[PDB]
Amino acid sequence: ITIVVIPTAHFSWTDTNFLNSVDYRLTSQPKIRDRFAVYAPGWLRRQLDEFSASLTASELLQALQTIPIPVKARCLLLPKPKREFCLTILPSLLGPRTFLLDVDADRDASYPLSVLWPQLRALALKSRLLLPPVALLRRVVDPGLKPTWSADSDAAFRALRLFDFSALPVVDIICLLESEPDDHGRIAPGTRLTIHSVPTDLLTSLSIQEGVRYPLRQFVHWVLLALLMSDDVTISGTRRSVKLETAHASARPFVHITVERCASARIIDVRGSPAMYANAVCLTLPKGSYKSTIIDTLPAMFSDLPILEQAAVIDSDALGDFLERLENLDPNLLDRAVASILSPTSDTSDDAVTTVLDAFNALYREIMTPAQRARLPLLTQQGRVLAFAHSDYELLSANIPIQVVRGSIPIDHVVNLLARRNRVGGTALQVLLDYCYRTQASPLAPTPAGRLYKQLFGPWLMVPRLSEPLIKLRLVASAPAKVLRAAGWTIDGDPPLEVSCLCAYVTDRAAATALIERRLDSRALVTVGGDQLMFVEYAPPLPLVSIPRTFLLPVTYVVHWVPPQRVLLNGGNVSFTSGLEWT
Amino acid sequence: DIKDPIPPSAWTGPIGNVRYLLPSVQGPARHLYDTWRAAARQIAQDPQWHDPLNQAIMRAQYVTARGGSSASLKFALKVTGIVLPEYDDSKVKKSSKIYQAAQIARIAFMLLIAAIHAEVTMGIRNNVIQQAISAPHTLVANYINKHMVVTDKVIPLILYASTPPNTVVNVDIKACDASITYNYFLSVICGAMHEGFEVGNADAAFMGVPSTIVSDRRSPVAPYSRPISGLQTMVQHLADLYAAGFRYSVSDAFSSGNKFSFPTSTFPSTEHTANNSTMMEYFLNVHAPSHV
Amino acid sequence: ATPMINNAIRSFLTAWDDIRILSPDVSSKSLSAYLDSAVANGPELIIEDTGLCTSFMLLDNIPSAHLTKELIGFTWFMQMYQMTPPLPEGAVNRIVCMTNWASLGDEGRGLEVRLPPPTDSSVHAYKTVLSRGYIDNAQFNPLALRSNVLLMLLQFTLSNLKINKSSTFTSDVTTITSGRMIRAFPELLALAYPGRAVLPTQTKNAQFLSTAIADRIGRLDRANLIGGEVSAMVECMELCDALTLHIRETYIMLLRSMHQDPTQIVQIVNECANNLLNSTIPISLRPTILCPWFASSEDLRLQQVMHLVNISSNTAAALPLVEALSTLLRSVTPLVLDPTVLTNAITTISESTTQTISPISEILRLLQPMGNDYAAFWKCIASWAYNGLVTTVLSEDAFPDSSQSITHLPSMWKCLFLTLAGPMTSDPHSPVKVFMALANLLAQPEPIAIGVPGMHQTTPASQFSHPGVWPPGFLNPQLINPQQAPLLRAFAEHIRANWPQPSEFGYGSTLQGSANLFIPSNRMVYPWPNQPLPRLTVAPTYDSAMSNWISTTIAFFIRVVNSVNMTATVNDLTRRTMTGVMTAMRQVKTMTPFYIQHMCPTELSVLASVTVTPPFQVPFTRLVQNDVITNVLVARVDPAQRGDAAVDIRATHATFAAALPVDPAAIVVAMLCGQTETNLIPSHHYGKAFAPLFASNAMFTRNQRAVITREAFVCARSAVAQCQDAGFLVPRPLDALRQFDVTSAAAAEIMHAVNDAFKTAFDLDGALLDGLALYGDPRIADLSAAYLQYGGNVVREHVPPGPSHIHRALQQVESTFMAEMNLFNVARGNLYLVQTATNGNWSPMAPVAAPPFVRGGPNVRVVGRFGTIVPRPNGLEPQLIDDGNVPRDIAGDWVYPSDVLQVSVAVFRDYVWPMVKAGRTRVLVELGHYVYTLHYYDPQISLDEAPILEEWLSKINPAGIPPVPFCIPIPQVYPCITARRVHYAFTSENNNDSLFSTNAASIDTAFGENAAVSPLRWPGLVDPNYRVGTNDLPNRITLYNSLYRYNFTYPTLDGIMYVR
Repeated sequence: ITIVVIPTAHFSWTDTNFLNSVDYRLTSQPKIRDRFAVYAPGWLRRQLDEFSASLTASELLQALQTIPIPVKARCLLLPKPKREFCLTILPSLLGPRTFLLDVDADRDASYPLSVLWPQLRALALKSRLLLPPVALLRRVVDPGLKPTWSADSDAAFRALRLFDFSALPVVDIICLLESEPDDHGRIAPGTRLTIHSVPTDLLTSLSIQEGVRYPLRQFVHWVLLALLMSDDVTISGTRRSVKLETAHASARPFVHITVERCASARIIDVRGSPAMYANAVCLTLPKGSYKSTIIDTLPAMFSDLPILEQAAVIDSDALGDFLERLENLDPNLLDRAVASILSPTSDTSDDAVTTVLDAFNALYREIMTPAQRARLPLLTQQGRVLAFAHSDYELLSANIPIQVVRGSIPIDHVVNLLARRNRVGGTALQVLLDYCYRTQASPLAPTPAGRLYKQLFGPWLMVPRLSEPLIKLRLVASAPAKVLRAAGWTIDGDPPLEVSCLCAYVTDRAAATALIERRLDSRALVTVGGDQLMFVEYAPPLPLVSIPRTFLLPVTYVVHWVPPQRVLLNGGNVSFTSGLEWT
Repeated sequence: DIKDPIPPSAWTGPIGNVRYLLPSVQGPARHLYDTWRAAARQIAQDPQWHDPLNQAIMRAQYVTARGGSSASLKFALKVTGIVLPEYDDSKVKKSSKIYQAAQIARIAFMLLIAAIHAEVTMGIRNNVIQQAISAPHTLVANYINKHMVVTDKVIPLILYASTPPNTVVNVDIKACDASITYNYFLSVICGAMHEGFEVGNADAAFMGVPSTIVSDRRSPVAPYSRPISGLQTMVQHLADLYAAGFRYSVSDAFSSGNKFSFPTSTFPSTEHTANNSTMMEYFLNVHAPSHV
Repeated sequence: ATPMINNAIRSFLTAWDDIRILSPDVSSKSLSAYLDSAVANGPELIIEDTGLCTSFMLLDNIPSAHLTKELIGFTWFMQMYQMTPPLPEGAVNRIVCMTNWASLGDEGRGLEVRLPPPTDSSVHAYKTVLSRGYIDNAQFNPLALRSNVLLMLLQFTLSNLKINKSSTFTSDVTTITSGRMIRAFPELLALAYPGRAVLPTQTKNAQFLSTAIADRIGRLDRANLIGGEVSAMVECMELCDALTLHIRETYIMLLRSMHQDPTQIVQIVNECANNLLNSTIPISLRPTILCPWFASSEDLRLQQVMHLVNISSNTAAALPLVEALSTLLRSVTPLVLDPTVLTNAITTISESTTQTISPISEILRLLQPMGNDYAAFWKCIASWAYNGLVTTVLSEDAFPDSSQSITHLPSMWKCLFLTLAGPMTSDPHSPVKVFMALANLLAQPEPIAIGVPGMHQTTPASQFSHPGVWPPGFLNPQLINPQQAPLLRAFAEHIRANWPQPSEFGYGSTLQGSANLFIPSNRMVYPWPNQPLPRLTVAPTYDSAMSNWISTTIAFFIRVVNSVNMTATVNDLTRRTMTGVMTAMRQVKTMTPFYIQHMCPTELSVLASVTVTPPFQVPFTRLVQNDVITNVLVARVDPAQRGDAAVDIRATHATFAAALPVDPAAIVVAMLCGQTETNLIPSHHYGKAFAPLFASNAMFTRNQRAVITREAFVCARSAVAQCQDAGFLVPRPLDALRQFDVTSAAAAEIMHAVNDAFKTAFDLDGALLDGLALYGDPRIADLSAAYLQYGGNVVREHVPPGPSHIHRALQQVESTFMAEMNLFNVARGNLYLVQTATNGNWSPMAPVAAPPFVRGGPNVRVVGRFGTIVPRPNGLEPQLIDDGNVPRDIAGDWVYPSDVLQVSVAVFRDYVWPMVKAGRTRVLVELGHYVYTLHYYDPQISLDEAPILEEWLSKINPAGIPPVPFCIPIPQVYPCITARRVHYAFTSENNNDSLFSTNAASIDTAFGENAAVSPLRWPGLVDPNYRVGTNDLPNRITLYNSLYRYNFTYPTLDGIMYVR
């Protein structure tokens, strides 16, 4: 029974077998891997990618659909032509022996045959051949979820506890969260809502089991981590996205969470889809988001090094020179200040918000945009930085060269903002500042913030299950010796001095075999030494895609002299340049 | 500096990247949105840009016959991608000439939806694939500039305007380059063009760019994957390019070691020509009769 | 940041909750008018429900104690026998509405209600509408209980629309039944068959299960046709219920009312394709197919007028539809434009190269090769299926301009090319415009009379766009005298006697139906006459109506160019060339006049049944002054209830204003110069082209969505007009429940719930039923469509909703809701507050004897509209101002209606409430229906209900009230020395219809209430006179009936026929 599959978003096509990417745990046991026969051939993604520039959405499907599964050859110089289960990327006839696989997620836009999905799905719902990914596991295909005969209690259904980089496993766990278990131990029915694309090692390392009513209030960090990296949370069953809350939000506050089943556990590829450069990447999360639980809380729970806190440039670091300065720029306006505040909280907008925003937006242009343009190399030149803004206007008004990934968090930030103790001013001063930091957003779809946390803190979740020690290799630039001494400085023994621009952790001596001493030079590297710190600017910008997979670079890396004892007296100021290699 | 920004509750939910304007918000932003969406829904249903000679004309406008600038290269920016560029068969003389960029990647009509790494280092001056991604932005701006030489369309005029019958106000906009931003102007434009480009056939590829699908989350009770047209696919990459500003790899030879990487929202084509008439059309008809 | 902000912050915190639990949140009208983008994805109709079709979980509420030291053997749990009990055995076993609690079948619908048991709060299923931000967290809104109950039942009757499906009926080899083939599974096997339980000791469960008849279990009579294949339907008895079965049976009746046999489906496909697409069906019995594909035409006319409402009324609507049709039209046509033939027939007219003006050069000049691929011919052909919407106006730039006589040769050819490309445009006033162009071109020699003042003969011809300003000489050529205008009478004679008479042809099938609003069903109109499609080799003919129209305007402009006022100015040699060009133009062997009369109707009648939008046409009318369609207008509001009974239809209806500008010189080239391949069989070339468009059943998606937009327009006309007081002709079984906010703002919040329920239950993602709440008033939402001709004859076409099915499913839920409200935690009757210091048992919900003091009784005085209290001085008790406004004293019996108590709980709680618990006065709380909450308690202990009741008054606002709390003793299994408790709140009518059983495990209830398992809910199990059927549905909800398990197979289009 053939099964057509149109690849899901961030589909891993390289370094992972199709079975690993189209719902892994198909490839867990050998009693369940051998029943599948993948037909996703190598030429077909290169044969059909050249033709989809003109073939029509419908037209391509009709030409493509009629075809046998093991095809024959064709023509002069041999261009190949355009078991129990037969997985295939070719959309077949969708008959009684052909089931369309539905993975409850958006299809990618890199695949050329992904236009065929709204036509194949509508043809599948008029029959019943709309297969969920859990039905690939059991012995008989049923197009439905939790069927009559099979109480899904086999070990393959748990979807947990399972070089080796740039391709993390990912679950879309649906978790029932009951309310207060009051009234003689009987529990109110509560609700269930799925959290899409949670990385599996974030659940495995925190010892989360697939069926145990865990406490929730304490939020706990393991749910707050799984909400942060998690791509989206959607009411279970139907596609409505719902923002959770953490504060004293409403009654019945979801005291207990339990992960129930794991709908679609697959491996996605996060090579360089949000972050593009190996320099610095910022997020434009709103004011009351949860920046403090992935900067330090997630690396506090581990003993390795996902971060380095000298970078990780937080938002309101331009308060480091403002909150009591914006507040001192409106104590004069009375009722349109108080009246104005209500409008941000309420659905509608009034005229009092205009005289508060234009008191802010005339104030932001005078103080912070100088204080952000003066903060240039801390943002993008610290080796590897990570930043945090309130808007993309915050880092584009000052001409700061960083990729500005926008960010939406699946936790409602305003109701977290109103339970903010000990803040400057009141809590209502935050909401005046939050709406002022929201209207300069510039209407760009907010990319889900979990998509970036599943790439920076993504592969570092995979580290405690490697069962192999890590091998540090360093991207290192080399200073000529007399350039230091010709600036008032003194160096020892007059040898070329090497500064490690970026560290990285290969796992099996793979990067070294080919990568070492290969001198990739497309991004040139220029180090500047000043009174106590050195900044590194890559003049051809070092892209994250050129970094081979399984390299694992740590977030927020600061630049260190490879022999810091060689320098004597830290004399002078000066900027040199270098080409760099790995070692 | 904007004294009246669009509020963030005036847009719809996102549809992949760009957002639509709500019908409620009137003002000068609504007339800009309505004059651009109505022109985009005229370009998307047209037989003119499907002729092969009109394609070869449009590829001839991108490699500049006159002008150009010191663009850096492509394969130091295609290490983001997988596509390796052409190299000299024989000793090569031209260095990164706009023409060469065309020469570097001409395998898939001067572009390839395998080349989505057009957003890495733009506008290199102290790109032929960003000029070709900006196809439907100056296709619509050449419909707004329908009514639009000096010897007979200016010299005769200047004279008629100067005669002491008719008094004449001359309107010169200072920094019309640095006023087109994605915070107000360039988001209404890319919002309106992506709305007008639905009256075309939604599976029609344009200029070698296919017809991908999109998230479409503009209704909170039903987000659904929707196949957008070919011209809308350029708008999703224009909105991912206009919002990140324009890179500038300025390395002046006057100052010695001055090498840079500069992002801003200014372009050194005819849109800040095209926005002039429609924004004065709203002045004389709606704004100035409202209060003077 | 003071009190002004602080209240908002606190208010905001409470009114946040709709971002969590409710999938459908009424009226967050961010996107009210939502565009019907041409990507209708279709709904999911076929969901199996392999579990047991029930929706009322028998819930083990308060559990029986595991007492082990003292008094052993009173309780007998089935857990000690390693077995699960079919009936719950706690000390109280409530029945509750928990939808799809035992639905372990395929998939899930979503949008399912689940009432918590009455020990919990259960006021979060009645805050679905009119309760966010008005009310707080722990209250229910009594002024809008009817609107919230009706939406709660609408989620009940939508989450149950599944198809029953049989599992594997294995035999039962164990000794409990011996060979009775039950439906085997893995936990709800002993729980779905209560007659199959091993009964150890005589429990309170077991003395009801011992009366279970032993042949009311398992399958009954499976009706399989083909031996060896899967069965058709199997009748079986198991734990279902009569209410959920009827919703699940009226949905299979819905699917059988949109499925036709394989000899019917094939005919429909052939009719749609005009009999060329070749498909065969195997004449052999397929025993089980269900193809829910074909809606009737009365529902399809509703989907069409819905898709004209939620779309922009202007020019934006016409373009997608026309372009989409145009793309198909150009794609499958045999006709290939090739303008070299027109070029080689013009440029080979020998003119002289000594005149300064070359006539030949001029005609070629205007006719251009601008890159146009002549889609303006196909945007003028495809704009004939939508001439009610878009009308093709001649472009304003392409007229021969004024200040230019007929001597001007570029302004002479523009008058010719306007005439040839006259009737290709579907514009009502085009004929006048074509005539006007020439009459304004020579307005010096030939003066005619323009019928109105305000314009003259030398007016630009583009302004002649109203029907009244047609010149009377053109309406009647006898008024033009040939002594003055010999040339302009001949044009008005030529237009009135050569313009093509409109005709008609059929499209689609008459079995499937058609969404034609104004034309008769499955008929299309056409501005030229038509002939059937030929199967022979075709050649260009000259006896068509188009080639006659071409060869008469050319023969007219020859007479123009050889007139007397033309031969005076132009040289006599160049008019030989101008006569030479035109006479070489009428003789071009063009295929396009054969294409319009023959191939293009069969081209149009196939594409009109494969498009995403069916053709909306209005009747064509050439040349008639009184019957020009000025407006085609569609209404979304019933004007009889708006007061607008007799105003004109241009006011009560919304007019379409679309106008595609087309160019003559891009049409005249395609008109005069199309050709085809020589060996062209037109029937073969369409069957080679229409075969991919009929390849699969995605054509029946527009057909399948029209059932839902029928069945969601009725439930948004029912639920709106059933909430508010006396609307349409909808029955109101929910009418005792109080509804006060009947405003137009509340009616939009109910329709936005019914819209968001159907958008979630079926998962269809277009813009179904969202068009109406555009004017803000959805309580008069009725669809209509009409067109007003200039004579005044307006064809009003009412479109009513079809005979829906979920109309009479929701009318069956609310009919049985009023007898079984206690299963949904609503209660009937009132609420008393007398002091009762009982030592024995207490039962608030089920009161014995007569209630004391019903309203209107002797000495029972009603509190006034304010509830105000006048204090009396110096040692008199403060009186209470009563209904008759004369201050009676508190010590007595009062009727305190809930609206008065909602605005007086600071006067109730201080004055008349201390006279309740002092045993002095006895109030009545006259509230109609309410949610109740049952706080149980250990009876052998001190317990006062006064802190519970004082808590209940503290949460009462002018907004809503919290659910009424009742203290009920836990029924003990032994006689107990009970403390005397002081209770207060007890209801009036017997609201204890949900106590399924009490302390079922025990051997006997010895104190509280021995409300044992009533065999009126179970007569399928424990009754001798029970028959199959006999679902006494309106009166009570059964719990064990004989249902049907269908075993359908849903094939594709390739599973029915063979298409090649």
